Amino acid sequence: IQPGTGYNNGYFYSYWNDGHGGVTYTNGPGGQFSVNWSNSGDFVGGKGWQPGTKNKVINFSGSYNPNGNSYLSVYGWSRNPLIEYYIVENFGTYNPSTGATKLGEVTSDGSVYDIYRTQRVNQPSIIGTATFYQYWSVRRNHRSSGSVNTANHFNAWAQQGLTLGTMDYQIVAVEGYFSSGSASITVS
Amino acid sequence: IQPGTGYNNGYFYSYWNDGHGGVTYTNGPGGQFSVNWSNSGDFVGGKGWQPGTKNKVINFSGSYNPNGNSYLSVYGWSRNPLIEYYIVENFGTYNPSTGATKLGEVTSDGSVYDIYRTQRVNQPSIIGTATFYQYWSVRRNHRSSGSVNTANHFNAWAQQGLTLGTMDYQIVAVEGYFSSGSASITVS
Repeated sequence: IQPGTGYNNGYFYSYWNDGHGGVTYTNGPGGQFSVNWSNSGDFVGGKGWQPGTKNKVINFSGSYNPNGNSYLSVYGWSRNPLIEYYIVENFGTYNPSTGATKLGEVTSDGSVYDIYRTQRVNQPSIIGTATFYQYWSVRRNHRSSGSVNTANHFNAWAQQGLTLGTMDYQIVAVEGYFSSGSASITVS
Repeated sequence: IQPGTGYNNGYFYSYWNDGHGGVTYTNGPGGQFSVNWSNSGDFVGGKGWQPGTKNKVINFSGSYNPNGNSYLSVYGWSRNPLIEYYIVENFGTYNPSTGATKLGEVTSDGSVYDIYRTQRVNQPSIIGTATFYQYWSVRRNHRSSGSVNTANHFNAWAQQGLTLGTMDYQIVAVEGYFSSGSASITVS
């Protein structure tokens, strides 16, 4: 499949890349998707919902084998205000919160998470090139299966002044950045 | 002895408290000091050097018996830029790096340490109310005697943004925060 969005076997999916080459995104049965990549550029893709909700409990299971810069996350957006957010469950060779401003900590689903915000300036988004805030919750106890109670994150972010607008999509995604890897993830 | 600074038996000392009562700081022979506290407020005191240096090997030995929130550390300041720093060898009921941004890890003097930074905004300092970064290196294997090679910590912090302009004081200190305890520490 090429970059874009749609529905597959009951689930919304989104797949984006920077045009560099080196990545295959594949939709599988039910809530499954796979990603295989080798000397990629920047990409992110996965399965979930359009729209997401502010209290969804998201389950993920499978195998995640990055070789380099990559992360596995609950990933989504809100509109009005435009916000990109990540609840990062595992990552590869680089902590994607590096350089973001730490706002606090929240405990959820068996781990402490560190909470951060940063600003993206004139960058691609669901509504076109824009400037917008990006929120992060990064799990300390890395894992490739589990359950994410999104309300714990959204509420902790709100306590630190981190407002979310009207929900757009909400997926479990694999991201890569100039790396290689494989992953097979099933969402529920 | 009252809050303030000076020299005792050849060692610089600093003792500070928030005026809340419940702390008795004493200077002993050579590099020795003791603290006894009961339902204290915030305080920090100990012996060392004015100025410190960027490669001092600091030796300490004794007994550290907090009952509540407290830490035992190499504590100091630098100027231009203004920096407060702690190399924490032991602590009581609260890990003082909670909420700080983890920067990395360093191995020194028989243990791994986690390093962190946080921004202090309009807080007291050696030069008056100021906004500055506070650096932490927190020993995983707690102890109340040992040798601290400060260069290993300064180098780890410098990897993640610390610059040393001119050093100010550098002491082995007992801190407490709304707690009780006793300690007797000898520096050299």
